[PDB]
Amino acid sequence: MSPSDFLDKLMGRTSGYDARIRPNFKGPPVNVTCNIFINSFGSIAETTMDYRVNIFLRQKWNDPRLAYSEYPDDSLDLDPSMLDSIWKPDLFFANEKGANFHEVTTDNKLLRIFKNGNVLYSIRLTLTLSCPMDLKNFPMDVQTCIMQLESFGYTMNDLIFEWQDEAPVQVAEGLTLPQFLLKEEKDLRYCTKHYNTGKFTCIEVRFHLERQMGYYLIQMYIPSLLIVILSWVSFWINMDAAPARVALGITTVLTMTTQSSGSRASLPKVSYVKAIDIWMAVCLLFVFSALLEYAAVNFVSRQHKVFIDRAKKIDTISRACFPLAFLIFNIFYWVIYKILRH
Amino acid sequence: MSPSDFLDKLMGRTSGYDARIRPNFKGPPVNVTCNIFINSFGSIAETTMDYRVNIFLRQKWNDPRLAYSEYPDDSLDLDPSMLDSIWKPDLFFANEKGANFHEVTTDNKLLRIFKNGNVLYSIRLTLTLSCPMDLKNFPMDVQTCIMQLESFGYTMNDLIFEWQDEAPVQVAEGLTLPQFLLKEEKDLRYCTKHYNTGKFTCIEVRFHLERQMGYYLIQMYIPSLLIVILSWVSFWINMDAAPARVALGITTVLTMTTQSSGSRASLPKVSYVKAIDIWMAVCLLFVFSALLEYAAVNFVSRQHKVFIDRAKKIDTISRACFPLAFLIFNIFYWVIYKILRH
Amino acid sequence: MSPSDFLDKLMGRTSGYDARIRPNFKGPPVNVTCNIFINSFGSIAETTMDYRVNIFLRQKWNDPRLAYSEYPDDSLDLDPSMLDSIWKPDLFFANEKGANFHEVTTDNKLLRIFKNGNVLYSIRLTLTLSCPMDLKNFPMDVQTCIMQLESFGYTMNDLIFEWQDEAPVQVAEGLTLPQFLLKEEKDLRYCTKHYNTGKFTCIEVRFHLERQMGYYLIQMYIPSLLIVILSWVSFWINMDAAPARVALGITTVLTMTTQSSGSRASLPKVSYVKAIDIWMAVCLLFVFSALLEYAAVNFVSRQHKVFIDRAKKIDTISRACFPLAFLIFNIFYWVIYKILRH
Amino acid sequence: MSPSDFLDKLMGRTSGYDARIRPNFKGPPVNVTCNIFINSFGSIAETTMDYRVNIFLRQKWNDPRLAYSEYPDDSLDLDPSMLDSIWKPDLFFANEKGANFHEVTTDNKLLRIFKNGNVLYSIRLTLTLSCPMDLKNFPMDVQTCIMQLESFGYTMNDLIFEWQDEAPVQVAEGLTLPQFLLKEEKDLRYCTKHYNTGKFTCIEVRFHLERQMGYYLIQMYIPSLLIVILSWVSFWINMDAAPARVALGITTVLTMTTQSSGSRASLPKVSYVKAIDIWMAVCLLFVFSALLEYAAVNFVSRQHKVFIDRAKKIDTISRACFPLAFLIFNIFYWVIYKILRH
Amino acid sequence: MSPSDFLDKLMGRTSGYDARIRPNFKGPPVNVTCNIFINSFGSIAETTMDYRVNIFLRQKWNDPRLAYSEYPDDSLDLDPSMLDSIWKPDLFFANEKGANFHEVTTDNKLLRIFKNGNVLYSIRLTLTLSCPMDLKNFPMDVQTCIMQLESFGYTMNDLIFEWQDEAPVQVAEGLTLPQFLLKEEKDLRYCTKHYNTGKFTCIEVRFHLERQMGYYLIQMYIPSLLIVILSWVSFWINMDAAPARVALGITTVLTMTTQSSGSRASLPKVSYVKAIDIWMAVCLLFVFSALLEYAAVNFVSRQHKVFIDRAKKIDTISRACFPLAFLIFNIFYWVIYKILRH
Ligand SMILES: *[C@@H]1O[C@H](CO)[C@@H](O[C@@H]2O[C@H](CO)[C@@H](O)[C@H](O)[C@H]2NC(C)=O)[C@H](O)[C@H]1NC(C)=O
Ligand SMILES: *[C@@H]1O[C@H](CO)[C@@H](O[C@@H]2O[C@H](CO)[C@@H](O)[C@H](O)[C@H]2NC(C)=O)[C@H](O)[C@H]1NC(C)=O
Ligand SMILES: *[C@@H]1O[C@H](CO)[C@@H](O[C@@H]2O[C@H](CO)[C@@H](O)[C@H](O)[C@H]2NC(C)=O)[C@H](O)[C@H]1NC(C)=O
Ligand SMILES: *[C@@H]1O[C@H](CO)[C@@H](O[C@@H]2O[C@H](CO)[C@@H](O)[C@H](O)[C@H]2NC(C)=O)[C@H](O)[C@H]1NC(C)=O
Ligand SMILES: *[C@@H]1O[C@H](CO)[C@@H](O[C@@H]2O[C@H](CO)[C@@H](O)[C@H](O)[C@H]2NC(C)=O)[C@H](O)[C@H]1NC(C)=O
Repeated sequence: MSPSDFLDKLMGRTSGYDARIRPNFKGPPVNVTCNIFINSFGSIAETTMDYRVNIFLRQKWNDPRLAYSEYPDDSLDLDPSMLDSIWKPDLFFANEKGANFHEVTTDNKLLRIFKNGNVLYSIRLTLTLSCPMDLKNFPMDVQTCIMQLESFGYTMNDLIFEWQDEAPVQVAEGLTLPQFLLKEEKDLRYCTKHYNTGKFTCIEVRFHLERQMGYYLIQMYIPSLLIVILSWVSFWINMDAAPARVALGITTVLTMTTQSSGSRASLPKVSYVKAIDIWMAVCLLFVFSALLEYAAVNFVSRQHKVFIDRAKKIDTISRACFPLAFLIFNIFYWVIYKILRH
Repeated sequence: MSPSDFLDKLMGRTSGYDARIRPNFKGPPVNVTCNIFINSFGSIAETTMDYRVNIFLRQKWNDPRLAYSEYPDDSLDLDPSMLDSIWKPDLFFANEKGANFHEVTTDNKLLRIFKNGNVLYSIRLTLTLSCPMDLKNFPMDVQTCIMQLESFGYTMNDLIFEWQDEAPVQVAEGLTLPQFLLKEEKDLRYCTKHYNTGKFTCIEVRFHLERQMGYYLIQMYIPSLLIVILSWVSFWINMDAAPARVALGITTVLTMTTQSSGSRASLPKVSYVKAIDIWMAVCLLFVFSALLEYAAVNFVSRQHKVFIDRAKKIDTISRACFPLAFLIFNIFYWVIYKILRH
Repeated sequence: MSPSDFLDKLMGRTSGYDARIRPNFKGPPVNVTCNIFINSFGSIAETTMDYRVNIFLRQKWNDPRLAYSEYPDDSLDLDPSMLDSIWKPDLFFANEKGANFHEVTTDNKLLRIFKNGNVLYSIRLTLTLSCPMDLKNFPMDVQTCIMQLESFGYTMNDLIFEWQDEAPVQVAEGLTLPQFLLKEEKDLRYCTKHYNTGKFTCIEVRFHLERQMGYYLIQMYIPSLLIVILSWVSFWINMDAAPARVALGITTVLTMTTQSSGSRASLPKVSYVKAIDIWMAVCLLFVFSALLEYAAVNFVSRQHKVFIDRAKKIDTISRACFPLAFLIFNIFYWVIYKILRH
Repeated sequence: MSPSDFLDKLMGRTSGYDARIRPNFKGPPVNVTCNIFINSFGSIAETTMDYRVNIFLRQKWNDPRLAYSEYPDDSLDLDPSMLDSIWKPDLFFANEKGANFHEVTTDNKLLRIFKNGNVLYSIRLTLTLSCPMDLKNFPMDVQTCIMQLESFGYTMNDLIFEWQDEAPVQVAEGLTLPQFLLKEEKDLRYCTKHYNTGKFTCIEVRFHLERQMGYYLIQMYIPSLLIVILSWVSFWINMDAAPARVALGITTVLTMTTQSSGSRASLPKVSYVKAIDIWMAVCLLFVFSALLEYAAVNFVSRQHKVFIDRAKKIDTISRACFPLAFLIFNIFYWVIYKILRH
Repeated sequence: MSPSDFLDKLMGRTSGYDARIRPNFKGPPVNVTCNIFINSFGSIAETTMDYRVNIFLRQKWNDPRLAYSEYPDDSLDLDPSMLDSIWKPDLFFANEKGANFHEVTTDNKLLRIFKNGNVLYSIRLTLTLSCPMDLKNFPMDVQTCIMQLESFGYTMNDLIFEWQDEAPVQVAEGLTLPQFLLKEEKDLRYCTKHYNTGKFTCIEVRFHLERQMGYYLIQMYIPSLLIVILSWVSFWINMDAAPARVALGITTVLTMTTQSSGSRASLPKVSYVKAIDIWMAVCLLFVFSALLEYAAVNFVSRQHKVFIDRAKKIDTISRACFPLAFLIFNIFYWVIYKILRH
């Protein structure tokens, strides 16, 4: 029979289908099974506390008013232009700050109706999602980015969100992030929002992202190491060259302070100490201790023979003491920041 | 009976309900009780003088034309698609610069009608709200962010906004800010706008936000302290090393000026002195006084035995005078900036 | 009688009211009296040559087709949803770069109809308005920001804009700007645009904004003063310390050039000299003259007893000559930049 | 007669006017004469290779189906709300990246119909237009910004764009640019786009903009001149002050490299040499040659009486050789960059 | 016959044409041949991992329901306003982050219907397309930017995308990029997306872009070369000038670290080594080795005649050893980074 007649004889003014009424209006709640395909992932900015994701959101639910038997097709596709005429769940994202559809040539939507009344509804979304980040252990950190799918208008007695049993979250093949490694396992949990209006259904998925240390080794750790070794260079210069030793120590301290200021250039104004802050503070303490050691040597050496050999002994002990103490600090630091993360 | 028939028999062309007419057209003003749930809070930029909030705004008002008795449900939910056909208050925000709804899969709207005609209307909004900030006491400050809910078109004789008696402002559990601590108590007050057009209803809520000092201690106060101690290092270097002492004092002064310039990098161009400005100015005065002290020593020492011991005495007094005077300044500063804030 | 029937019996298909026809189609031009309430003012960026304002624009005009006598209300309010069905003037802003309405919960619009046919139409607008800025006298400047209200489609023989006799421009109470002081008096004038299409009505209001000098004193003038005094420190250091004097002069000159470059960091690329440019150039000339004075002293002192006392005399005269000449420059500068602005 | 009846009796369902059909469907092509009024000009960013313009675009074309004789008005205005019902040319801009209309209180549109069927259609547009810039001769350059008006859907046999004979491009009085001077003469030419779909009409106007050199003299040329003179200061300092001469040369070279890096801070990553790049490279070569000259003097002077006078002779020749060679370079540079631009 | 009657007699309610049904509903899949004309190309940002393109997308497909024989025109154009009434493929871009149409005066759309039912549909799009970039070999790199055209709602059994046999991708004449050279050959391939919903058609085109090395030679390589030669200057300065040699080495090392930090200022936080990172690291190693060589000379020279000539021999060997080793590194570097790219 004519495919144009089936579209408005299954549903519409002739059949009496109402898009403002639930599939089971007075009875059990409608169960919507959701799954997501992550087309792209990235744009994780720590300053704005959010990340941008592109997903295909798939909702499956049973509508007994859309069941058909006379058509010989088991499952049939639709056009998106009639999606304003069917009932759809009022899903929304609790943590999103800005989102939009895609209309790039047509509406990026998919509708399938099965013979028993099963409805599959796939849509393409671009979400900017707020992520509360614990910026302690900041270079060696694992962040947890959440996604909450919630019903804005329907109480738990009317509508219930569930995750699909097989393949709840699937990721595009070859999807890589420039700054993180997205773990294979994704954690599903049942969030549930209680307000003064009622009890609303909610499903939460959280992703675990590990930051890579290559950029922070190249940018922050290795130049700070070179600044500390540059401070160690001062212990091999002779005693009586006051402008050389003082200028070296001053420039070392000022560059260390500039690097400590610039290490938090792309970070929010958090008020707890981080791993990179502790590293910068200890390196600044080391270069300041080197300059104070030279000040002690120069004060001792002008106290006039015993002063000369004592001030030479200070440099001799310092030459083997500063790299040894910094090596002990490096060993302890890298051990305790490679053990607490598990 | 049929749920499709009740929707257009309670209201519409058959009943005669008009969405352009108040619930009590010629009589007492309609009383709208409002409450808000803060889903997210943040993006407080001092430069653009605003902050971004995401809220659920709930309006409750009595519409006697929407009262029903024949339906056996005490309170019944709706679909958002019919919200263009009912009368809603013309609420707007007096201090917002930009705002939008959320349409992320459907309209993020909620409508409930009770048996007596009570209407509950919940909506999701993202507001960018201008906040006049008193940037005096700038690191140790408590800011007050206001939110005004006003009727644009209806005079006080037609429409009146009120706050809900229980739970006017409720905040999402676990909502934290990276730079502030939002106080538990929120202050409600009755703003009322008088124009040449008439007297319009208004309700104001103000939030108190305390800035945390951890970031400003790490970024501005501790490096300035290290620069001042670096200037104090000069008093232990010998007299005749003119390039060492002069280069140390010059680099100290230039770094202090650079830090004073950079402390206002993320601030609007206000024209009053702040706490961080006074701290930077006093630290700059201290390092300039250290360099002027060395200039005095070098001028005294070249005046040729009494000059040598007098110029050594200047350094000897300075070694115990500069940290003592800076300690007195620090004690007085931290006391007077921890007492005026209450 | 029924309020629903009056809305479509005063105007619409039954009455014959046409929204595409002027109130006096073949006769005198319609006179629209406009007034504005400035809700917020700010975001004045010199780089993008514009400023952002939020206004309530009120238009009053007489429509004899909307006159009523049978209704006992003298002046009656409307709903904004019918504003597409009445005739409204085609006002637009000639200098705006981007503007939008506000739809934050409903349309932020107001319509009132009086008994004689007077129509009051209030709307909420956010305007980004281009301001041609004369950046001469740049810190001590008074800027004039204009706002032109023009008819795009109606010639002067059809439509005429006028300012309201009482209260043309009123400003929100407590509205303050972080960088300017908006004067109480606002200047109204009759702009009139002549094109090849015709003569279009126009009304112009201009605002006078005075820049405050506190931020520019803290940021640019006082640090430059400290750099100049830092250059004066060189005249009290002894002659034979060549690295100290040369390093002080070099660092002073380089910091002065860096500050002169950074003083125009938030300004458009104008090609005339400003007050801050002249101040920076004279301070750079002073520090360069100090370094050239030391070069003269060092060249004179190595010419070998008369050379030694002549080179000491150069420093002795310089010690009282550089601050005196800079004081004369400061007195002349501040006088001539506090007299021409009136 | 009634003005409401003429609007739908001249055109519409009663007359049979179709807005999807050309004025001469099977015959000669419709000739559209276009002209533009530039309300504002600016926002020329070299990095994003575009500029923002605000124009009034006026199209005139003859529609014989809109001719009237019974109405006694020679030329009559319309309302913009009926512009969806008449036929309009499908003009578009070939080089625009983003554009929008203006709806600031109403649609910023104008329609006039003459007695013979002439249609004048004026609209307000804000265009972001891509400009291919030849950044050779970068401070002393004349840029050519083009604007192409093209028909997207109609072939040359259907629709032809032409420029108006009198006043094709007119500019607002008092329109000035902060960084350029727009020439009075504007060049019109007949672009014509050939694709695999067909031959489409096109009209091109190009504007000539001259960059002003005041900002680049203040920012880049004069500070580089001061750095070169600062390098020349080294030749008057004595021979044996190695830290003074070396520190002066090092700081001069580093500041010159920093200025050369910062001169391209607001420019795209072009891969040809510019005038400012050649100036920066020659100034860097001069300061590097000064430091290499001091290295030669210090190497010659330690070769031990003839060495001392030879190394003094090198400084003596250098004192008159470096400013003379730089003056020859400046004369040649400014001549060849003030002659090739014509 | 009348052109208005043919438009709604070929298709519409009279003919029975349905826009929600495929041209061959139960039969072979519809074959859509696509081609693109690149109007503009650019805005390639490595940080946001995307590039902006402006294209004309042309789709050709056979619709037997749109075939006509009575009209004497072989191929006839349409108006875009009826494109909502015909069936169009649901093309979308799999890698786009944001896209929009152009409505700059009308809809930038083109429709042509042939006699046999062939439909040509041309549209103008502005796409922001994500490009996974391999930032190894970063200055001497060839990037591959992909474009995937996919059907969102139609399975491979319903709709198939194909590339046009002649001219699949054509580029505007004179289109140049400021930072790349787009190769003449474009690679077409058959992507095909498999999801849990079904098998969707896909066509991929990839572009090869070569980065030009002129900007990176001017900005990063030549100044680093000058810093390395500036470090080589130290070997010609005398032994006993400790502040000169130490200050030169310190300033050289600090400028090298600043340049190494600034070379990744406009790059994403990748965690692998690049060519510019290796160049910066080797140059930093060279300047650090020069300073360590001076430290070795100064330590050897103060060990007291044999020490003096040994420390002079270290400088003598270093003077010919540092440029020779850097020349060997430069030769090896430029060879291995001009051979692996093929
Ligand atoms: C949605 O899912 C819930 C939970 O699986 C269903 O509720 C159950 O329904 C069965 C069938 O009658 C009952 O035997 C159980 O007692 C119900 N459990 C609860 C906790 O209510 C519900 O029926 C489903 N709704 C639909 C429309 O299928
Ligand atoms: C809205 O609230 C106001 C204030 O509570 C109500 O006004 C009062 O109404 C009662 C009931 O008749 C009167 O006895 C009082 O004198 C009124 N007070 C004032 C100040 O007007 C008003 O009736 C309420 N409106 C509705 C529709 O309930
Ligand atoms: C709009 O204002 C103008 C100017 O005030 C009015 O024009 C005058 O109208 C009076 C009344 O007939 C005449 O006596 C004057 O000669 C007119 N002056 C001019 C310069 O035209 C005009 O009538 C007003 N329009 C309306 C509709 O009130
Ligand atoms: C649009 O302009 C073209 C060119 O001026 C017109 O084409 C000419 O029309 C005249 C009038 O019949 C002929 O004598 C010429 O031979 C035509 N020249 C060409 C090159 O075609 C055209 O008629 C105009 N169209 C309209 C509707 O006025
Ligand atoms: C779309 O293209 C496919 C592949 O070219 C066509 O499929 C072929 O159709 C011919 C014609 O009957 C058959 O002989 C082949 O066996 C088909 N091959 C396959 C792999 O299916 C298809 O017919 C085309 N569709 C339309 C509407 O023209």
